[PDB]
Amino acid sequence: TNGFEVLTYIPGEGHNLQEHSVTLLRGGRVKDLPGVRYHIVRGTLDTVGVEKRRQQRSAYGAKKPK
Amino acid sequence: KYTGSIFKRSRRLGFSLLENNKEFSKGKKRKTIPGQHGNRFRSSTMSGYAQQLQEKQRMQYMYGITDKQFRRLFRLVLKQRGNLAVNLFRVLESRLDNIVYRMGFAPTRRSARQLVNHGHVLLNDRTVDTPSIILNPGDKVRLKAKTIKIPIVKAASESGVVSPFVETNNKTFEGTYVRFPERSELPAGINESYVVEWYKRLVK
Amino acid sequence: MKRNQRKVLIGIVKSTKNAKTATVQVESRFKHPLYHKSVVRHKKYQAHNEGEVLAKDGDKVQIVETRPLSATKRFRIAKIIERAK
Amino acid sequence: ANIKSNEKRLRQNIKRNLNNKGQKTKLKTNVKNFHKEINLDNLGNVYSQADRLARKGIISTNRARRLKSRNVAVLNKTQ
Amino acid sequence: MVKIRLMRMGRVHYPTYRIVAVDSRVKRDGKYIALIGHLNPALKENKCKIDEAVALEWLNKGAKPTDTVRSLFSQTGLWKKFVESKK
RNA sequence: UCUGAGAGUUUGAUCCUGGCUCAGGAUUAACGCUGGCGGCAUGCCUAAUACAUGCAAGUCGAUCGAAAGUAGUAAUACUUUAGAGGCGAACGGGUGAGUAACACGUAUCCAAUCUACCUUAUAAUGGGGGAUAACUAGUUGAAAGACUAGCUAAUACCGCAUAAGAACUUUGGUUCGCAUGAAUCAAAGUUGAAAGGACCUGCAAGGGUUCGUUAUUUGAUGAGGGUGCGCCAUAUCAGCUAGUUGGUGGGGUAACGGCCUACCAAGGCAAUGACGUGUAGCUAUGCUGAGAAGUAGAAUAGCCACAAUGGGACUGAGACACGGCCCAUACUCCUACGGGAGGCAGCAGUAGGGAAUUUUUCACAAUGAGCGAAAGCUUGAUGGAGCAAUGCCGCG
RNA sequence: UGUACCAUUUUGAAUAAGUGACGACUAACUAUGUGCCAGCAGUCGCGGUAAUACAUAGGUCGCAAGCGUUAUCCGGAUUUAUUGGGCGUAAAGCAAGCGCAGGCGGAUUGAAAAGUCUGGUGUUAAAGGCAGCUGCUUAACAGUUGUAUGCAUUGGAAAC
Ligand SMILES: [Mg+2]
Ligand SMILES: [Mg+2]
Ligand SMILES: [Mg+2]
Ligand SMILES: [Mg+2]
Ligand SMILES: [Mg+2]
Ligand SMILES: [Mg+2]
Ligand SMILES: [Mg+2]
Ligand SMILES: [Mg+2]
Ligand SMILES: [Mg+2]
Ligand SMILES: [Mg+2]
Ligand SMILES: [Mg+2]
Ligand SMILES: [Mg+2]
Ligand SMILES: [Mg+2]
Ligand SMILES: [Mg+2]
Ligand SMILES: [Mg+2]
Ligand SMILES: [Mg+2]
Ligand SMILES: [Mg+2]
Ligand SMILES: [Mg+2]
Ligand SMILES: [Mg+2]
Ligand SMILES: [Mg+2]
Ligand SMILES: [Mg+2]
Ligand SMILES: [Mg+2]
Ligand SMILES: [Mg+2]
Ligand SMILES: [Mg+2]
Ligand SMILES: [Mg+2]
Ligand SMILES: [Mg+2]
Ligand SMILES: [Mg+2]
Ligand SMILES: [Mg+2]
Ligand SMILES: [Mg+2]
Ligand SMILES: [Mg+2]
Ligand SMILES: [Mg+2]
Ligand SMILES: [Mg+2]
Ligand SMILES: [Mg+2]
Ligand SMILES: [Mg+2]
Ligand SMILES: [Mg+2]
Ligand SMILES: [Mg+2]
Ligand SMILES: [Mg+2]
Repeated sequence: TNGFEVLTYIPGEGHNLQEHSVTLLRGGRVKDLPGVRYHIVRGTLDTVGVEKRRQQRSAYGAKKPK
Repeated sequence: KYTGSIFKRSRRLGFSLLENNKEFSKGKKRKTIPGQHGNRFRSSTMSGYAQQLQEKQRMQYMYGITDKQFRRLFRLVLKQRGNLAVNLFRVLESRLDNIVYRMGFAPTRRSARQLVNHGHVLLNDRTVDTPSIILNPGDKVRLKAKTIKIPIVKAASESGVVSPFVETNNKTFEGTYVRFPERSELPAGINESYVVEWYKRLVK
Repeated sequence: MKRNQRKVLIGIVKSTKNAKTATVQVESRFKHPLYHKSVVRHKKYQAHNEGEVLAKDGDKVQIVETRPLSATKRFRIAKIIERAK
Repeated sequence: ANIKSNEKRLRQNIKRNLNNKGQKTKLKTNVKNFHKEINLDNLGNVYSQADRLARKGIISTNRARRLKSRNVAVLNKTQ
Repeated sequence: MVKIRLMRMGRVHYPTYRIVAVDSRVKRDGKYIALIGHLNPALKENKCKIDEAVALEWLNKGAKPTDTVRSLFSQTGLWKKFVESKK
């Protein structure tokens, strides 16, 4: 929303990003890629959740299997 | 709010609720840590943090407490005069639901909590609705009445087996107590004093 | 009678090159907030030589505050011990 | 967006301004005339007008005091 | 225009008053000059632990009570000393 | 009588210097998953961005004329209020934009000040005059209104008589002071007040209580000024200041003061940091720390500042006035195209910004305020109830 | 506000459990799948076909109507060290000298009392801080009494 351009890693297996989309970034710092210091919170807005996940779901954003 | 697998946690630590009813059982006389990974090597040499946390759970699982309640009670007793190693033992043993099971009017501790929560108990001159009231030796915690006729009073009225620190006075159900519990009535299930320093680090 | 007493300040004259003025300087030994050591300060108050007091430069002068005679002038000269310079 | 008390208060103070402005002007013309052709007679009229305004509040009471003292200083110097 | 009056410092569903000498234009629960004594709407008896000392100075000085404030003075009897000291 | 826990990580392995990370608390918190309830407290940190709509300061007929309504044959009785007048609207509520300095905290001197109502005490509250609201009529308009001419009332306004005491000077004494200077007289000169209302008694005359008024006296509260000390970063900001420094006479301010004025001078501050830049409301306090202290100035409470932006002034004891007035700028809206209306940083709420923060709620019932004798009246302050696991605590 | 609460009032376990982690720091491990691919990660670092670090499953642990992640502040950090660090070889002694202002500084006597110490008084608003007590079923919370810190003035002490 500001005027700063940051390279942000998509934390998960599979993405719905289509070059033009909206994401809700959070804090972090992946050690493998130099320069990346942010993470996209998964399953909040336009970005979809991470299905096919039953472990540590609260972080990736997947509806409780129930 | 409690676990429904008291056998599992009692079997791991090794100490039951002081009658071994949850350890003897009717099957297999199992004295191993639960799960598939119970019969392995690497048994001793738990780190000080490791043994302290296991022991800390023992104290707070013997009485049905949430850790946050523990931090509150420790903060209360900590500041006063000095080496208060005689007060917090009385404070930890002053729980209302703890006294009713030790009163001999309940088959189990957490069953007594249900009777306490359901309003079947009266304090000295008032009623009880919350199973956390801090008691002081001298209050005539007289038993209720509409509960002396329920189909479960049989083992309740068998309070002849009672700890010396409680003058139950059955029949009249005066329900008083005095002579605070010595370490003898607090068996080796949880008998240690470095848990205070563990909470001293965690709680200011 | 009972009359509230004014504050006093002890200083030394630094210069006098106007009409009726004397720019005095008063020192103090305020402690330091952290290193706790006395520090000598210098601040230059002004006063008026109305008369009978003269108090030329180099004159050790006592100072008593007064009602503001003008901007930046709120003090008056008094008894002079060690009259020199 | 308007209060009857405020509107009424505005309408009254216009009339009050008219009367008070006249009274202040009365004091002004008398003192200029006085100091013009200096004469102990006029001084009195100055006293009457200055004191009357001070009681009504139109003029600050201190102003009546300072004007009174300074006009008497001129007479003593000139007499 | 000092006025001995109250100031609420309780909680929801539990008021708690203190007799206190304060100016009219000062907010309620604000600044005051001198403390007289506290009050409790549900203390059953002795509901108004009065001071009986500075209160007489301020009333003689010209302190203005309130309707409920005056009321408190009468059951203890503070109105009597004030009116007889005036006489 | 205070009072302190460590570990991982450079090397084939070791010791040391040294940086990074973790174990603990905390918040005005947000997001993901999940979700039952109760007792307390908190809840636009961003756009001091713009605002639909509805409420947020009125009161007194026991100040006054008139009008209207209800009863009454009438005389009149009761009720109501557009307007004149008194009082309050400067309190209370909100926000932190601006502000690096007497703004603030602390200690002070006001021989350099004010204070309406209030406290105590002390003299009066007599008698006249001229006006205008409401109303009527006319012009101009859909209306808001506006203009013109007559008619009235008073606790509205303006004279007059009168000063116990006041205020201004004069005469010499007193006691003196901290330099200017105050303090007290005795005599004199000069100047100067107002209004009645309600009720009772009395054939009347007259008398009386109470409210209110003028002139004073005591204090107190509140406001204002000056001063010492404390109170951010930066020298990769070294000169700044021409009403700036001082005197004289005068003017002005509640008061001292280049606050202002005319003249005479050339000073003042500055390496012990001026000036400039950037930043910020300050404080009591909140979180953290064994301590020294670090950190944020939630809530609430003190002080200051602000009310679309920038200026000016009236009324008043007190304003240069959040929901008073005048002017300019910007913005929006209405119109019958001539003219006007507007200020949610008051309670909700809307749009927008944001990762994100709530009822377009009820009652003055308690507390508090303003007016009133009371009846009362007004109170989005306040007290409740919604909303939200936002935090602490408790129970399932 | 028919609100808190109360009663032998009907029915009835009926209306109610999630989240993080399990290689070490740090309490808690096995199988299946994948095969430097897909992915994890606060730090060391795991994955190249036998992965207790990934995915899935079982078990287990730390919490609980809350649990994790992110942001900010403090501590740990003696890691700006007055209390409380260093400058030969690890960061750090200017290339050296003459040196004003500043800081420090021989011994003895006298006075003053600016520092220094002490007594009295005033003040440092209330809430908050700590202690005791009371009241809410105890608590959270509310009230209650106690509880300093500094500044100014005055009276003494005279070792530095
Ligand atoms: Mg002079
Ligand atoms: Mg005026
Ligand atoms: Mg290695
Ligand atoms: Mg940590
Ligand atoms: Mg009316
Ligand atoms: Mg205001
Ligand atoms: Mg408020
Ligand atoms: Mg705000
Ligand atoms: Mg700002
Ligand atoms: Mg008034
Ligand atoms: Mg008349
Ligand atoms: Mg006359
Ligand atoms: Mg009049
Ligand atoms: Mg001058
Ligand atoms: Mg420390
Ligand atoms: Mg605040
Ligand atoms: Mg704020
Ligand atoms: Mg407004
Ligand atoms: Mg207003
Ligand atoms: Mg609003
Ligand atoms: Mg605004
Ligand atoms: Mg009310
Ligand atoms: Mg909660
Ligand atoms: Mg709980
Ligand atoms: Mg994971
Ligand atoms: Mg795994
Ligand atoms: Mg640190
Ligand atoms: Mg440090
Ligand atoms: Mg070092
Ligand atoms: Mg080196
Ligand atoms: Mg060298
Ligand atoms: Mg070198
Ligand atoms: Mg040398
Ligand atoms: Mg030297
Ligand atoms: Mg020596
Ligand atoms: Mg205090
Ligand atoms: Mg409290």
